[PDB]
Amino acid sequence: WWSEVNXAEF
Amino acid sequence: GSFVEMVDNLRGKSGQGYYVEMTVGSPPQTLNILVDTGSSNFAVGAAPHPFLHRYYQRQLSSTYRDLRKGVYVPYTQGKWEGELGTDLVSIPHGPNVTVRANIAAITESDKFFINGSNWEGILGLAYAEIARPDDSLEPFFDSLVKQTHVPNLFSLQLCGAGFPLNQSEVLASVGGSMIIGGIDHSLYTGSLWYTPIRREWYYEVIIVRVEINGQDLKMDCKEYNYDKSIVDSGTTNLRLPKKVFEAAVKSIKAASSTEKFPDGFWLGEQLVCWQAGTTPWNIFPVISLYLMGEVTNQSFRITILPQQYLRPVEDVATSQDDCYKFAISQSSTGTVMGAVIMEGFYVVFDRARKRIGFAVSACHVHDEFRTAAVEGPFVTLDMEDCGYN
Repeated sequence: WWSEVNXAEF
Repeated sequence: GSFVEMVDNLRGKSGQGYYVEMTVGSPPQTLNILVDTGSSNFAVGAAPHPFLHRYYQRQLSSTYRDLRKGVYVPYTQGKWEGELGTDLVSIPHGPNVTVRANIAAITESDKFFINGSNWEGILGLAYAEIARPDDSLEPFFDSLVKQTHVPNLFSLQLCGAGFPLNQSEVLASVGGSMIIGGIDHSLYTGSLWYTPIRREWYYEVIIVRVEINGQDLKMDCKEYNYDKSIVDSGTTNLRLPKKVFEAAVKSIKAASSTEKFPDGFWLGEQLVCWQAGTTPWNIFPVISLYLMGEVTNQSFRITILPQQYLRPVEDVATSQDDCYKFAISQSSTGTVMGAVIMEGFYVVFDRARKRIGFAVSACHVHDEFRTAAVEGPFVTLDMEDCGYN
């Protein structure tokens, strides 16, 4: 169920 | 400093992001916004979506301004497409100001919104250089500073619980603080150590040495910043360049070898569980990252515990076990000091003096035997050489 955020490509 | 008004204005957890309440438009439309130091666009869901309980309705805002310009933002994971405009924005538990800011109304998205996260938009707090469509789109914080006289800096105290939180608990608990325009001494202990922001795009820094339980990883330091090294509240894990990740894992496995874990655990593919209250924290090593200091040939280190890099996750499997996921992973885009790392410290983004400060967080998770730490100074030479070009 474990979510994970990985926020910009440049 | 002392900004009680903004203390405890964040909610969330490392796996889903930390968010702050904001209002946009006229009359005010309340939306929860994810705090993201790894990007530079302010955007909000603006159309129905399965994971949004509310969204920005431009047609209901009398002060909305259409900039007639499309925008697209891709992230390491997730992306969205939207339409640019501006509107009035306020932060209920932030400085008492109202600013007209650029806003990307999200019309389409893929793997961006997260089920159960309770946030509906994102606040990119990094520099214009990386804003989309280009650096002429002034980021929210730049507009806040230009339009108000709020000091050009903000600080973050992200608080990890050290255990899994269910939906109601995440809603009803305080996830931390975002102090806008200042530093609040009640959020940390010991002193603040500053490292320089190498370039104003991402919040880029330079790591000059890595230790696992005091043992030097001993790699060419350019490898630790291979490509770049950034601080990103919008990234759950401590992410490391592939070579550093392999060396680091080899060393952590060796320190914890009295217990064996499946390969999947180390790849962040599966959880490890221990019977209630018996997680053997002591067998896992502390990890120290040394950062370039503000003084020539001087560095300092921040040390985190397994309570920071082993992320608590619920065991849907019915039991009273304490379960965790390994929250260090490889990156092909450089080092990312994510939430897992920020949960151990109070982090000051001193944009004015182009530096990032670290102090031990007053809410970090630890045990009776070990605590996270921020220590200095250390005499380190040729550090600028650690930077990748």
